[PDB]
Amino acid sequence: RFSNVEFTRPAAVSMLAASLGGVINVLNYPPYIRSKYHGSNSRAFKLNNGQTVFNVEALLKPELIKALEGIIFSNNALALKQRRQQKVKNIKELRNTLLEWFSPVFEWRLDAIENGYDLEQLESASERLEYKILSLPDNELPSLTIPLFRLLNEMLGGVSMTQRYAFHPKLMSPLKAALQWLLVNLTDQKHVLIEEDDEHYRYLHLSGIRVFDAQALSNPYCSGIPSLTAVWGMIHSYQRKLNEALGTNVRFTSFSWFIRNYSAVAGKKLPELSLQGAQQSRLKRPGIIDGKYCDLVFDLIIHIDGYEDDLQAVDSKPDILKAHFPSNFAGGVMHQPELNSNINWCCLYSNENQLFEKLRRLPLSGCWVMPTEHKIQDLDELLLLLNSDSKLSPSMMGYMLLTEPMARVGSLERLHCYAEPAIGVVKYEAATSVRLKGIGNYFNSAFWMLDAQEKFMLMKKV
Amino acid sequence: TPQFSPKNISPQDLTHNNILTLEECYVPPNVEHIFCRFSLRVQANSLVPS
Amino acid sequence: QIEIKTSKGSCYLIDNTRKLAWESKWASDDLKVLEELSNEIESALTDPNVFWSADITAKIEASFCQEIYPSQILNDKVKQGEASKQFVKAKCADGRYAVSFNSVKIGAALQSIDDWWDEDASKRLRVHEFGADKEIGVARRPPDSEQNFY
RNA sequence: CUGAAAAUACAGUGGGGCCACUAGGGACAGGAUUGGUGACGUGACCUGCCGUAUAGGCAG
DNA sequence: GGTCACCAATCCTGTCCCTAGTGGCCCCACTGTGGCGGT
DNA sequence: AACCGCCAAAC
Repeated sequence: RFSNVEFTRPAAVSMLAASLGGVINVLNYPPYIRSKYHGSNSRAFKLNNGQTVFNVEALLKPELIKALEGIIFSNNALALKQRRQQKVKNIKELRNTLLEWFSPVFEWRLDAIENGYDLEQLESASERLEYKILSLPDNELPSLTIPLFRLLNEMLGGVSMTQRYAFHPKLMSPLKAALQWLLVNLTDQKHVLIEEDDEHYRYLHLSGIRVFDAQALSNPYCSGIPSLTAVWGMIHSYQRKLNEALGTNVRFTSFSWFIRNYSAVAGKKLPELSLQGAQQSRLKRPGIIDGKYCDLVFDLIIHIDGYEDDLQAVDSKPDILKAHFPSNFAGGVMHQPELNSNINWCCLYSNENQLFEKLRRLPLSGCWVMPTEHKIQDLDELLLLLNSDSKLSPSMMGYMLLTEPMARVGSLERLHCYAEPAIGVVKYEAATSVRLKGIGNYFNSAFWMLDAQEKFMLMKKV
Repeated sequence: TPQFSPKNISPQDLTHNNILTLEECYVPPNVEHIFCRFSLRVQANSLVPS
Repeated sequence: QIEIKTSKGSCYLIDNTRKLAWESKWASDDLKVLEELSNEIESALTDPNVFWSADITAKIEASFCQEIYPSQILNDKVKQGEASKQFVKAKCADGRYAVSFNSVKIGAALQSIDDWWDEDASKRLRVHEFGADKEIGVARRPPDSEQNFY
C-alpha cells in the first residue's frame, strides 16, 4: 500500500525525483477506526494463526511431541517447560486467536445490552454472544471456566474441523484455554512490580486529547500515525517545563499511546510571504511543499519516576501540572477535550489496579499503538511481514547517526550531527485484545522508551 | 436433569405458577342440547388419475 | 450571537455583532464583557503557571437556503474529474464531514490588530514582519524602511 | 525541548431544446396440533344519621 | 406472593420468453507560489 | 552586471 507526494520542479530536488516526474511513493498504513456495525469463533479463523483449517493446522501431533523431545536437552521435565516457554506463548496465541471473536461478542453485548451485530445471527453463529455466554459476570464466568471446557467439544466441529483431536497436548491446550478463562475475566490479578521503583512511581493519564493538522509523514518514507519521537519530544518538553516550574527533578521515563479517532486532512499548506533568498533577497511566497496531515483524538499514559518529596510536590499542584501541558504536536495544534464533555483530562494514579480499572472503560473501536520485536534484514522481508499481518504498520523509530558530533556553525546545541531516520514496525491492537490479555501484559508490553546510545537513538519496549 | 438428578433452584419456585391465556368453550346454563352439523359431498375421482 | 465559555468557569454573551464595530462606541454590558475577557486573556498571556482555554460559538440567524463561505483548500495539481474549488472539512463521530475554517484562518482574523504602520491608518493588517497587505499586494512596512520588525 | 519555530487560496458563472415499451398466458394435486392446570383471605373502604327512595346528601 | 407448561413436527413436482433500441450540438479558466551559474 | 534562461515526467 503506497500514497503519492508530488513536487513542482523535481530536477531541483534530485535525479530519482526527476526520473519519476516528481510523483514520489510513500508507505501508506494508517489506523482504521470505524464507529459503525459489528457485521462466530470469525475473528479467530481470520487472525489465521488460529483456526478454521490450517496455517498451521494440523498438529497432528507428532510435531509438538518431537519438538518437546528435541528440547529434551536438560531433562524430559525441564525440556517440556522450555518447549512450553515458546510452545505456551504459541499455545497462548491459539487461545488468544480463539478469544478474538469471544472478545467481539462480549464487547457488543456490553454496548447493546440488546444486540451483537445481529442478535439472532449472533445466537445462530456457533461461537457468538449466546445468552449462555451472557453471565455468570465478567469474573464469575472465568471463575466457572466450564464454558471453555464445553467449547472444546464445539472444537470437534470448528477450531480445527476433524483432524488432530486426541493428538500431541489437546488436553494441555484445553487446560491452557480453561486457565485463560480465569485470565479472560475480572476483579483478579493485582500487584507487585519492580517497575518503576518501590520510593513510589506515578501514572499521569491524559484523556480525550484532540489534535488538528499533525504531520502524518512520520519520516519521508512512511505515512500513517505521527512519529513516536514526536510523542517522546512533546513528553520531554512537558517534563522540562514541569521540573523548571515546580523546582522538582521527576523523570517521564515511558508512555503508552491509545488512538480513539483518526482522519486524513486533504489539501497542501500555503506558506506566508517572506524574504526569499537570491542575488537580491525579495519579499515573495516560497515554493509550495506537498505533505500529509491528520486530525486525531488520543489518550496518553505517562509513567513518572523520582523521589516521593518530588512526586507529592507534583501531586499537590494540579493547576501547575495542567498549565505546562504543551499545545504543539508534530506541527499540529493540540487541545484538551471540550468544556461541556465533563472529562477530567489530567489525572494522577499511585497504583496500577485503579489505572487499569479506569483504562478498560475506553471506546472499543480505538487502537493501542503497541511495540513489536520483529527482525527485518531488508525491505522485501518488511513487505512480506506487512502482507502477512493486516494490523502492522511501518513507522519512524528514531535516528542512526552518520557523522561524529562536533561544533558546526548554525547548530542549535554545542555539538551537531547528521542522522538517518530508521524504519521500524508498530502494531494497532484493539482495546478488547489488551483488556483480555491481562494487566501484566499491558504494563510490560505496551510502554515505549527512547534507547539513547552513542551512535543511535531509537524508540523501543521497556 | 436429562439423566434424573435434581438441579438446585429455590424450594419456593417449585410451588410457583405459570400464567396461561386460553380460549374456553362451555354450553350456556340450562341449554339441554348442542348441535354439530357438516355437509359431505362424494365424487367418483378414484376411477381415473387426475 | 457570540457565546464564549472559559476553562475558569465564566460565560460571556454578545447579543448582536451587527451593533458592534472596531471604531464605534459600544453599550456598557458589551464593554464589561470586553474588559472581563481582556483581563482573562492578559492573565493567560503574562503568567506561565495558569491554564487558559475557551470554547467560542457564533449563532447566525440564517436566511432561506443561505450560502456558507468556509476555508478553500490549496490545490495547483487538480485533475479533470475533481472539483476545481473544494472546501476544508472536519470528519465527525460518524462518517460525515462538517465544512470548516483552518486554524491559521482563525489565527489570521484574531491577529488583525496592526494599525500602527501609519499615523492615521484606518485598515488593520494581520501582524506580519513586513506588514504584508493581501488586498493591495504591497508591504506597508517595507524591507528598505525603518517600520519593519528587523 | 517533537523532520523543531512562523503561515488567510481566493474573486466571477443560465445545461439546455425534442420523445408512445409493446403484443400473448390455468399454480396444481393430499393433509387429525394434542395431552395437564385452584388469583388471592396480614386486609384499610367501617359504624351510623337525613331522606318515600339500592336517587341524592351528611357525622366521626 | 408470584409466574407466564413440556413432547415432536416445516412437503414432493415443473418452469421464468421472444423482438428492437440507449441521440445529435458546444464547452471544460484566468493569478501567484525557483535555485544556480553567467554574460 | 543584475536579470533572462535551463531544467523533469511516474501510474
